[PDB]
Amino acid sequence: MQIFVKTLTGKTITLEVEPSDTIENVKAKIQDKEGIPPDQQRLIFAGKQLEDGRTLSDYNIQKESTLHLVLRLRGG
Repeated sequence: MQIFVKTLTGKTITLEVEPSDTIENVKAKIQDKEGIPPDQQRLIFAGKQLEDGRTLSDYNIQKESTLHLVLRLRGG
């Protein structure tokens, strides 16, 4: 299925995912397409900060859902 990832600059990227994908898997796809490492990515959906180990289905992320990507430097 297809989901969208929107950045704070307005840029929108389309990803192919499945409900069993983890949030880390989604970050890995963003790394594939954009070169940004998962540990610099914060993903947000439904007003929740998405946890790397949980799945898209855990967050009720569906076809054509839009996630928000916020870049951040790691703690430390």
